[PDB]
Amino acid sequence: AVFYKEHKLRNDGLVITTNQGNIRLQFKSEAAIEVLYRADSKQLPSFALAQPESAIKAQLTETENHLQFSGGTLTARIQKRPFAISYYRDSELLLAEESGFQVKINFRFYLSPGEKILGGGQRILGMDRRGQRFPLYNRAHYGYSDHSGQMYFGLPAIMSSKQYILVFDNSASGAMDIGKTESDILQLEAKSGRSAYILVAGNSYPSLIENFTQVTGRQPLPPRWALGSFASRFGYRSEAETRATVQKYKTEDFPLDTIVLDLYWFGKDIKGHMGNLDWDKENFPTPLDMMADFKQQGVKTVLITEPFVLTSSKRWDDAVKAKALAKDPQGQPKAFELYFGNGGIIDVFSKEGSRWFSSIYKDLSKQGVAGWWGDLGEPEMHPEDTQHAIGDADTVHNAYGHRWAEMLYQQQLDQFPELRPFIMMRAGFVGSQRYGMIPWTGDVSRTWGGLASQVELALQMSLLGFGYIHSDLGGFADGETLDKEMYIRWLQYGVFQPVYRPHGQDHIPSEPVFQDEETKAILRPLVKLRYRMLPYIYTAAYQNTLTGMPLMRPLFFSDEKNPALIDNKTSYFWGDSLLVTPITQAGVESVSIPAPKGVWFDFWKDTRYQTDGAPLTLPTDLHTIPVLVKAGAFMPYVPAVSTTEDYRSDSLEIHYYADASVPLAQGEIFEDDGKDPNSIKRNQFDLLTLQATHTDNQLHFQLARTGKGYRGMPERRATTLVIHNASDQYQHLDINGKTIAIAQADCASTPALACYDQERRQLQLVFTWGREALNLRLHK
Ligand SMILES: *[C@H]1[C@H](O)[C@@H](O)[C@H](O)[C@@H](CO)[C@@H]1NS(=O)(=O)O
Ligand SMILES: O=C([O-])C(=O)[O-]
Repeated sequence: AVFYKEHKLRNDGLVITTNQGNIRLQFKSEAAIEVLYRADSKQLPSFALAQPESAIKAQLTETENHLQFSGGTLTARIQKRPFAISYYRDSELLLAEESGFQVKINFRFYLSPGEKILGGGQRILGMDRRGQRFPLYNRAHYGYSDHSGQMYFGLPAIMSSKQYILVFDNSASGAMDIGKTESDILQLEAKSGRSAYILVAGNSYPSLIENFTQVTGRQPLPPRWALGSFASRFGYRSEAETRATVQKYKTEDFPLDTIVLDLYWFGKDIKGHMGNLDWDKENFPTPLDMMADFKQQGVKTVLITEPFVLTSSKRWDDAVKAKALAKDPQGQPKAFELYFGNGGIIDVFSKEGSRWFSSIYKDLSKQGVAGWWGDLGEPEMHPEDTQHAIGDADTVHNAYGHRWAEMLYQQQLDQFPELRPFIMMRAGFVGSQRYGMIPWTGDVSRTWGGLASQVELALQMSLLGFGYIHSDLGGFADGETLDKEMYIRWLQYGVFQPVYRPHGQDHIPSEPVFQDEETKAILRPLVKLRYRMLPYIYTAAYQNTLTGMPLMRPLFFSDEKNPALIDNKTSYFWGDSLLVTPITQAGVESVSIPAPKGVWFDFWKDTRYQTDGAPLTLPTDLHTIPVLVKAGAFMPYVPAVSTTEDYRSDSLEIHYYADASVPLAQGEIFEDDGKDPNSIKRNQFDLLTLQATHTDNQLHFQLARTGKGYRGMPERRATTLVIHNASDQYQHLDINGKTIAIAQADCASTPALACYDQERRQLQLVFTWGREALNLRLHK
């Protein structure tokens, strides 16, 4: 029983008083509002908000039974009696409180009939999580396959088919009930922590995500090397074995940017060494030489680190002395029994813990470490009586990984202000992307079911801020012998998802270079393709940094007025132009692809398909997975390199998928030095744009470059433009007004500047793309 009492304004912030206390409403933007209940009282701070203390001028109108607090896009309508806030985009009702807040923390809201609800982060439950209830408590799900209610990286957030996102801005042990218990109620609970939610609206799923990342944080562009090939296993046992793996990528002619060292780098056993955070010199005798030798070959070294310091580790006494570990209520170091032994947890919420841990990361980075892997940040074990500087384990649990990332990100920026941090972690919070967190889906089983779940997990995380969500390619957990077909399908899919990191327990090889001749003959040209496609992938990365647009986009983006598409977790967009359908079972001979209506091409075979809605049936082979290209796509390639350290776009090859159904099309290629964290902010980039105009008698391309450029940027790029499905009726090409005849023979066999291959329906134009605008005009 709750009712309006009064309200004031304070720094664009509405402070409402009910019978039961204060509520602070602040627009963080024109489409996003923070609703803090118990505003009078001391709470944990926001974790989700990039700018917690921000609030923008909103307009306030008081009526008889209601208030209205509007930002521009988003309207909070505050019914006085009974007390209930609802939320409008213009006058479209998004979300209405039921009971709203009840004081354990509780929030209740109505669900509309037929409303579909994505969210919760990593679960394997179906894309629409409506009808589900699950905890908000980051926890391991070792060896998961085709089902999970609770894994490494939950998010206290949802995305509705009404096109809002709701965030429960609370770090504590909790639960989400999505109209499970009560068909028409969504309920958020926590045992403790901040009593705050955040509503974000958009006109579309893309502008919703732009709105969400605006207020929760934009991922800084990762180093281009994060888009390369990783050598990883659990785990390289020695310097010799690590050097032998880098050598195996060289002798097997697979691309390699980064080798990842698991927990044997700091001790000879799985158990009893964690917290050493220093080289096991018996097995890694010359690590500085090792990292420098790798850097000469363009290969980066990434080291695993964990929150736990064992009482058996060389750093126990020092960590206790420095007060770096979390404490019991008595005030001693909290020790508890992990798989690895008895130990404590570094308190990343404390000054002493942050400085102690930071200092260790600084020393190892100085020795030559390029990037960082933080495993077990759930935290994996976190007894309820553990005491952090700001709260107990159950209150801070879901933000530990978040703050660990922040700590490590700040540290890397202060040591190397001219480099982009690489921070790979298993657990974080809403907004962790702003600290460059790159998550993976943990200890997935080596099963088809484990593979079949990855698109669902990736889209669920991508939709709520995590563009670089990926899987251990090939699978991680148990098995006794390689499932070759599964492995191949997993590393094919890998090419078309964010981070190319095969990884698994080392009783079965995870790295493609250790596979049989057939497997290498299939995967080698696909790992090269990943590198040739860097201009496509790096451009999707750039768009992610700009707008939060995830690299993997769900099928439902193709038609926002067809909510039935929301259920799809078998087909997704890799950037704007590729519809990928991974094969997730053995012996599949053909697939039915629910391609949006329009024209589509087989990425592998150039075959043209049109559909008015009917799905497309494509046969399958072991060599590839089904990928369709959207008519109007510009697919840019550079020559394959072994390492992104050698990346050049002096030679470009661009494939344009022509069809009269697409009279207007645009592409862009974002180029910078691949390393400068300030490139976008300072416009130290080369942004190539291509526009196609396709009419009955003409096909016109406009090429341009913006940005201030960057050191080593090519002035002039040798460009091969390959036009797929080109009309056989074009006779003349103008290039900036200069007329060139189109050859109709021997295109593959002459240094032709314009040649039509009649057999392939491909028109090839070869030219110089310099800094000035270029127009190419084909006419019948
Ligand atoms: C953490 C992580 O999920 C996995 O990739 C890693 O190889 C191991 C060992 O460091 C960790 N999982 S654990 O074996 O369950 O500890
Ligand atoms: O697309 C065209 O213009 C054609 O097919 O000739």
